[PDB]
Amino acid sequence: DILMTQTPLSLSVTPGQPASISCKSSQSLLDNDGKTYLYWYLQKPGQSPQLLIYEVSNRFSGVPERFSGSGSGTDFTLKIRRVEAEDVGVYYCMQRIDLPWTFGQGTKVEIKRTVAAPSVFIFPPSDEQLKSGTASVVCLLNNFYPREAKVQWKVDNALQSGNSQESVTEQDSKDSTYSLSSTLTLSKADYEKHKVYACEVTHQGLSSPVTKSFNRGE
Amino acid sequence: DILMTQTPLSLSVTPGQPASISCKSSQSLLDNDGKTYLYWYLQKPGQSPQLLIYEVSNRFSGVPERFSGSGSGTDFTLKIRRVEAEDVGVYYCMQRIDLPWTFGQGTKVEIKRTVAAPSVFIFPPSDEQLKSGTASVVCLLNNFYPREAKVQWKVDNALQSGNSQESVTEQDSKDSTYSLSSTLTLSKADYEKHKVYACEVTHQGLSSPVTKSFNRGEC
Amino acid sequence: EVQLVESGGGLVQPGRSLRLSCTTSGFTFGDYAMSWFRQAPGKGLEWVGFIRSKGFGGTAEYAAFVKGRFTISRDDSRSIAYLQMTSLKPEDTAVYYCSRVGVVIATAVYWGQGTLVTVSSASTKGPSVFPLAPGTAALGCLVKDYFPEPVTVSWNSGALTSGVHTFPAVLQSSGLYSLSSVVTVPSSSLGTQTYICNVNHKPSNTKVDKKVEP
Amino acid sequence: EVQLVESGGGLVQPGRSLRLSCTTSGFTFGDYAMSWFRQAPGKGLEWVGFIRSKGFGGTAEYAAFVKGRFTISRDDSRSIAYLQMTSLKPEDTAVYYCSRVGVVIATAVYWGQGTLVTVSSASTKGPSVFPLAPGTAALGCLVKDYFPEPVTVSWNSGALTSGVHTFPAVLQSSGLYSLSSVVTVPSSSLGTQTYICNVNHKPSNTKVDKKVEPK
Amino acid sequence: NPNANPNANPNANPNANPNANPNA
Repeated sequence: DILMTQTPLSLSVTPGQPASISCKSSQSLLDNDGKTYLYWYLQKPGQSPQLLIYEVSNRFSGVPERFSGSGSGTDFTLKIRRVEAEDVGVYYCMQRIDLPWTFGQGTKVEIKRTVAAPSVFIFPPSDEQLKSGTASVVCLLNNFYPREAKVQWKVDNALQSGNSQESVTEQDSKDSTYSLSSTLTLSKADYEKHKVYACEVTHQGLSSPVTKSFNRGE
Repeated sequence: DILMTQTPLSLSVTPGQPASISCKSSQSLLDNDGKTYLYWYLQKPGQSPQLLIYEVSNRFSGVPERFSGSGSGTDFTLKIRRVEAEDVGVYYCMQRIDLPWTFGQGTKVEIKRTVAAPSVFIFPPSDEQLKSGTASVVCLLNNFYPREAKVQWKVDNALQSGNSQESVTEQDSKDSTYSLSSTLTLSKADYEKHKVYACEVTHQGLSSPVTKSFNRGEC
Repeated sequence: EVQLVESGGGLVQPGRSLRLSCTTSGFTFGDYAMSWFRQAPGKGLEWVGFIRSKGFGGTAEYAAFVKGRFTISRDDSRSIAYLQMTSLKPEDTAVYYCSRVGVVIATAVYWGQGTLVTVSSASTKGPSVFPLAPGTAALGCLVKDYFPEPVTVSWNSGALTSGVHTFPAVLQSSGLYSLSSVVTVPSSSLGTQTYICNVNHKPSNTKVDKKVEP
Repeated sequence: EVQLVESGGGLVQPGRSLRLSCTTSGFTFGDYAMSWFRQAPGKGLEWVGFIRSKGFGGTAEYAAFVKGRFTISRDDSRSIAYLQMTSLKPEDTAVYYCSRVGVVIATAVYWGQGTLVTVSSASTKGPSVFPLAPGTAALGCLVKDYFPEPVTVSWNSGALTSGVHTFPAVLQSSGLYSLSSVVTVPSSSLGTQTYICNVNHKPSNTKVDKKVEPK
Repeated sequence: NPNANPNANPNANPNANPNANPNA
């Protein structure tokens, strides 16, 4: 198979600034017929892939002019002249000079906005859910940038490990922020054996960690 | 070039009876992909060519089942199992195994129908045309079959010659008849020197010749 | 929903040039080869050329009788195929057809209505329209002395099609064309229903709506 | 307009078969090669196969992971392309896309919306919905222990949309999915304004319209 | 090489007269 490697895998772009994405193929994409079978796709969040560039350098109809491609042989570059919010998503190159057709692994593009600290909320487990045998504790991080953040669960001052899961939204079109949930799951019995439940949030927009706490049953 | 020879060049079929049209190519139309590149087109009167059959024997979408094709190499046949009045027109075979793409000369398909005598109408020249110095008189033979018809202009019962021109429509697709126009053209002066203008029509559907006439400015 | 419209036909002097357009809609124009044909008055069909999709090189092929004179090109963004004709001869007089070549059914499948190109030294003339006044009654219109072909005739602005016979044009000794268009109507309708023949001769920009009265 | 619609996807047990359809409109289907792609949850794009127009022999090509098992077929009269899958494995779980391959642009140009195929031993299970009780307050609904994907969440029949964050599901160690949906509201509204999460799990025909009360 | 082309016969020499082929 032909290997297609994109660099970088992720790009944070100030609005209006350019972005460049490289694609390297393990073999030449120039066929004996003079055509070069390199194509560029964009998949917006929750959408099907859409074609941007065909044969290295040609714009599919209706694709904005700020998208351009260049390169030859084994090395190709996609350039976005002035990145907008609509350009957020994952960019793939694709070859079809050889079977199988293969894609690069994809380059994620997000908007780089000013730092925004998250709002933090903690939710104790439901009384309905406690009737069922499981306790779920939710910590919510709302409207923050950048996407990176450390969420730590502490139960009676003891750090929790391996019993929580995180989920993060796609970048918000309105303000270019993210939101995030971290869910601590314990059995009902383990939950009732402890008192203090806290999630601690570390983020670039916080000069000191933010802690949200509750005592079980209060 | 590859020559496409259709036989016959014209045909007249009784409706309901089958019709068969042969196409012979000077070279084989079989390609290396195993397909034979022979197509049948129909051009109806006043219309664009339309595809009937592709690759010898495949009906294009929406083509009636009474149309079928067959053949191998250089000999091909298009069969209309039950000719209908709507099938009147000119049928062409085409090859594209080679450049140039070449057609046959076309087979004109007339369909027969029972004899219909024409309805005859005569038209005197308008007043506006007589100002220009020219007189046009028109005799109309409408919705008749067969196409053979003898139209004769008589001016004060003198058989005219040389001053008339005929036009005939192609066979109608619903009723399968023809219509014919005969236009007598005379100078404004010669038109005022005579009085009774008449066109006399002889046709297989009429027991005897029918005459239609008028008098100069007489109603 | 596939539509193909030829345009650009008309009268052109021998030796001069003329470009025809084939304007399409209802399909991805660039994906298809487009082919040109022609039909001399009263003659059979002949292939003029085709042009491949740009995905197959976008090259064109030609019949020998147009080599070095006719050029076929395409505007994929406008969905238009062109037939550029030069050094036109009187033989070139024909209705020119454009057609979409299929991929599965890889012949000319969908055709336009055709555009008539008349190569002659004669000058353009508009037609005079004269009435052909009346169980079943017959009336019509005489469209006399025009050049070149063609004219279109409608009745009551397209509201009247049953019984219409528009005859083939005849070329008089005048060198100009003439025809008549007739219609059969109920005798009862005379005096209560009006009958207009709408003639148009685009080469001369002539537009006549002649009322035919008893 | 060119339209392609994938269908047939759903929950399939390993080793069983499943047929996907690509129903098309707006073009002469027979003239085009049709291609299938797939995307595992959270992964990149992967070519599965394509079938050529019968104008070029009508034959198909396939990816390595996919052969012996899958057959791509086409019905030119109905304008439908097919992906017939057999002996499915959990690793085949993906959204499957069909695509019209162009002639000028000889790659996958127009794509359908895709159809989710989930290969798993587990049984369909509706979710349990628990409340996340609350100058701006946060509340939500926890949608726990459902299978397979997807669930939808709205707030107040779709009237409340601002500040809503419905998080992507996470696969739990149990094999069941779980997500939460949250919304921020003005604290002045708590106690007088009614907030209801509308949870829909079509795979289990489960409709839950749970109201969230403050504590 | 040729079996990756979706818009051509993967067999060599599919037409005796390639210039007659508008779709290649």
